[PDB]
Amino acid sequence: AKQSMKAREVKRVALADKYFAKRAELKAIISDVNASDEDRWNAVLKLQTLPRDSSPSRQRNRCRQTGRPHGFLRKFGLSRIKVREAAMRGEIPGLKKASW
Amino acid sequence: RIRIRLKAFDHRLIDQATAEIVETAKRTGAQVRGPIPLPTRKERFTVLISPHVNKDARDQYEIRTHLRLVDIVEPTEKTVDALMRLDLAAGVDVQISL
Amino acid sequence: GQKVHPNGIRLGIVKPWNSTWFANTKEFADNLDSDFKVRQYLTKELAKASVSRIVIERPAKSIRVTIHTARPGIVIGKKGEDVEKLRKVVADIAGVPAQINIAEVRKPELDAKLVADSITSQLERRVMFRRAMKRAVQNAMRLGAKGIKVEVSGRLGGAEIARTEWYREGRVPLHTLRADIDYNTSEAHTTYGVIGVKVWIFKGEI
Amino acid sequence: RSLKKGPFIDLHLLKKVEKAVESGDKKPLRTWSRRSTIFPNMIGLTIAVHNGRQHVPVFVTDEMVGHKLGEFAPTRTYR
RNA sequence: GCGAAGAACCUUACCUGGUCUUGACAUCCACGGAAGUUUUCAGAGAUGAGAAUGUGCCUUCGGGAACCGUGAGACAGGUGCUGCAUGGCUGUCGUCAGCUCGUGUUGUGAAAUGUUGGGUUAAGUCCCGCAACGAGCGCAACCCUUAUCCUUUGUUGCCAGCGGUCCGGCCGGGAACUCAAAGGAGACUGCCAGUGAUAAACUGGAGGAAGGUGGGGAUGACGUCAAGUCAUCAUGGCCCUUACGACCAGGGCUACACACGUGCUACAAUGGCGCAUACAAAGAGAAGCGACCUCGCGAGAGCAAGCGGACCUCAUAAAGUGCGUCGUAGUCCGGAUUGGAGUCUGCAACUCGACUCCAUGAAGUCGGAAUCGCUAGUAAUCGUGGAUCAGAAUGCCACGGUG
Repeated sequence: AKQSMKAREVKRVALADKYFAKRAELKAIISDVNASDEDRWNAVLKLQTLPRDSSPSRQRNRCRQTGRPHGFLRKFGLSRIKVREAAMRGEIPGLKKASW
Repeated sequence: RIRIRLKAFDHRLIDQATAEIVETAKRTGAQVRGPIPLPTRKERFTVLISPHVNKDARDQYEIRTHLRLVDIVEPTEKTVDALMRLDLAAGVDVQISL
Repeated sequence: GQKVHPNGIRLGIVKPWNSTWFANTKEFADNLDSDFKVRQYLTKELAKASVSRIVIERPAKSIRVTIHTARPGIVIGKKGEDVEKLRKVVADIAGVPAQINIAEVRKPELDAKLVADSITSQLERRVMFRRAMKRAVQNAMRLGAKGIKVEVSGRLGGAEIARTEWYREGRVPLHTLRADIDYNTSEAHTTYGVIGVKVWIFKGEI
Repeated sequence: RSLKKGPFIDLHLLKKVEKAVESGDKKPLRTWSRRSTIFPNMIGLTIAVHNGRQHVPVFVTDEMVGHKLGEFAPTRTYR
């Protein structure tokens, strides 16, 4: 695996643990509504242009045996062929293929 | 009043999992009906057919889930402890209905 | 090319698997590193045993070993209780109780691991490579088989260069996926060359 | 048209447009944010906008209500 | 309309300038510092550094070295050049019918004969006859599967039989049936009649849910081609190594003074429109499918369900049918506007997203030398669902109705 992808993983997971203060997560609660008509602001976002690339985007868990994103299945964490090969051996917890 | 359910991805692991909740109470309560089988359902699943770079074709991938209601009805605090000890077991899934 | 890796990608096809084990994917590399470690200390107490292959199964809280031998006496030792050493060399590495099964090899002069040994031990004795190669085929094809190939490399017959030469009888389906080919590469490792033999055996599909 | 019914000015542009009236004390100040929106508060000043290799001056018209700074800065050499 | 199944910064191989150069990853030498977190100044930012909060680990925190700064010095780095260095991965003639081992006979021999001839087929395939025979491989068969019974299940699904009974799966209950499975059966030119050489083969007939190798897959016989790919890759050379490495943003690459093959649709009235409406398959889901009621001319947002996926929720399928109205009219034809309003996700909706309301009504009166596709559950026609993911495709994947 390329250090360029590993360095972006090491950034993407660290921007998910940069801020903990209740102003840095204000976009989870300030666009909330109970009633319509007229503007509320015009510029209450006073500490929310300082964050960069911290919002949840492009999150991956990949093929957990090889680290590859290619052809992996979300319900197993394995490749679209390893889901047979490991079940033919009985390794997958609670699942078997052939001769059972 | 509680009801409990058991799920498995194999037609036989589900029976040795029933052995940890029904036959652990064979001397510790009233009788329990032999398990009603229920439908195994279609729920068709698909995968890309070649290991790499082919995308014009997709294969079927045949898998089914077994669901059992086990006829055991309302549990004692001991049968709840036996059920929560099966919630600690891998390869199967237990569910509670209220 | 088109020689591929018979001990790699082809070995999972129409054949029983030599390992089966589950682990948490966050430790998969360490449990793959121990799949080699439980062989490393074991194949030294089989050093004389003419074993074609070993199988190591790691179920939950258990480890179970099968040895496929041409010589069942030399693995059980005096009074037939010395077989427990094959448990004690792996149970001391895995930290769990280990089981042992000794399995008999049918026709040990038709098994690829052992035919390559029976050629290497002749090339170490400086015999004419074609004689050993042709006798290995004329023996195996009379014990059974639908075809067999042998390829010898290194110092052929007293040659001044490494070289490679082969011999084949019957059919050897190397490009057919279901062929159940039995394979091995061996090396003699001498002062005067590496001196290698490769063998491909075909007995029937699936 | 705006964004979410209000005008908005972030610190990186606010620190440029509150230094200008009408004419400043030095040259028109420089910016690269062509994705920023200009509103009726910025009326009557000159600002210098990047083109990708140099900067060019633009002046905020009295008819301003809402435009992106990348739309009216002379950038594309065409023919 | 294809390279490696979603493109704003992202990804990206380009250009301009930044922010760096033992780099991020790594082995390692010395010296002053624990390392992180929080925040201010400067920059848009990659960062340049203080100030506070702090002194962990092993150890006797004498000391040590992760780790941080700073220097030295072998170096680290690259979906860069190249299948014209390889291996692997596959691609192709092609489901094509043909390729070998032990052999016979013939010729000086290349090689032939057989494998030719008479019948025939999906096929060197099956037969007839003959100087050729056995044994193998591919084909077929084998393996996978579908059209329909039988037995097993029997629930919160189904409800015929049975005792109640506005007679309702509703209660007692039942296994009859759809449903969801696993097995057992069924298909073999096999049985019957013809033609033919009462051979093979072929066309009919019966049987059944249904054949005329039942249809579609799986293949890798002997071999062809130095096909594609350094792009998951692994790796020998080459190239760049304070950079062609990388990392932040702006210009963009959905560009435009040139030239076109190939797309796709309207131009009604055996009907449309308005109103009332019938009958689906394949699908999606407690980090989800999204309701009711409220508001908005609407996107959507509020208050916030139902359901464990049969029943809830997405979602009263459309064509079609009936009545009333319309009348080749630029129509109720047809379809882009320029202006103004919004609704949503996000470093960003300018060029260039999704989604919605109001009006403008241009072109089109059916298309040139010409040219295209399917022989039946098919052509055409009329509708339906989904994945990917912050947001974003009638492209991409799939199915029923009429036939």
